[PDB]
Amino acid sequence: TRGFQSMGMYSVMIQKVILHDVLKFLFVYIVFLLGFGVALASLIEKCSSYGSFSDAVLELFKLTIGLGDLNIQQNSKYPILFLFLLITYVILTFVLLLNMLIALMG
Amino acid sequence: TRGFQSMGMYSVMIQKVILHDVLKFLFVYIVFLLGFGVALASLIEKCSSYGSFSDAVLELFKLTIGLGDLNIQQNSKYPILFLFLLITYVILTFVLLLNMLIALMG
Repeated sequence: TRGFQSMGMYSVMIQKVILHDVLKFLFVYIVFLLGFGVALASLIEKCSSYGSFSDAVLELFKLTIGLGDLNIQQNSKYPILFLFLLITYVILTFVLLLNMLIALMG
Repeated sequence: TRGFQSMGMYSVMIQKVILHDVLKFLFVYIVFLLGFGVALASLIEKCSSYGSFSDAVLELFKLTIGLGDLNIQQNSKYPILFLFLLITYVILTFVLLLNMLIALMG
């Protein structure tokens, strides 16, 4: 699609946005993902849903893209603290960081 | 990340947006959240889902971030009024207020 005129300007924007904004945003966002993934997988009392570190980050990525669930009834010792960490993560990335990325991409 | 050049301008934007826009938006949005939380938890006839004030605001925050459900079949006395309040809340915050915040953050 570099042959036409109204398509090369759409095929170079992928390269510009990937090399400038999305990589920088992921280099920031991986820190929040790892921190809240360990912080949620630590306090789960063993037998549920937030099993290990290779599952809590999947649940958090679904929560960031807008899938999944946000159920309070988990097998934790402090469900108020668990809900507070989940609300802090959703406020930090679903509202602040992703829309700041959208403004920078604009 | 203040050491580099293309990262300090990404680490100061979090401070600017948090101190200018997100705090102001939450100071407005908490009023709508409290008002519709009491207005929905008041008219639920006791035995469901909209149990108390500490659960209706959880359901409304899930409805604002785009999770949850919007089922009409609730244990209310006026389901038309309940659905009208829910549609008014979704129109007020999911379409108007959050996208106005996005424009101001841009």
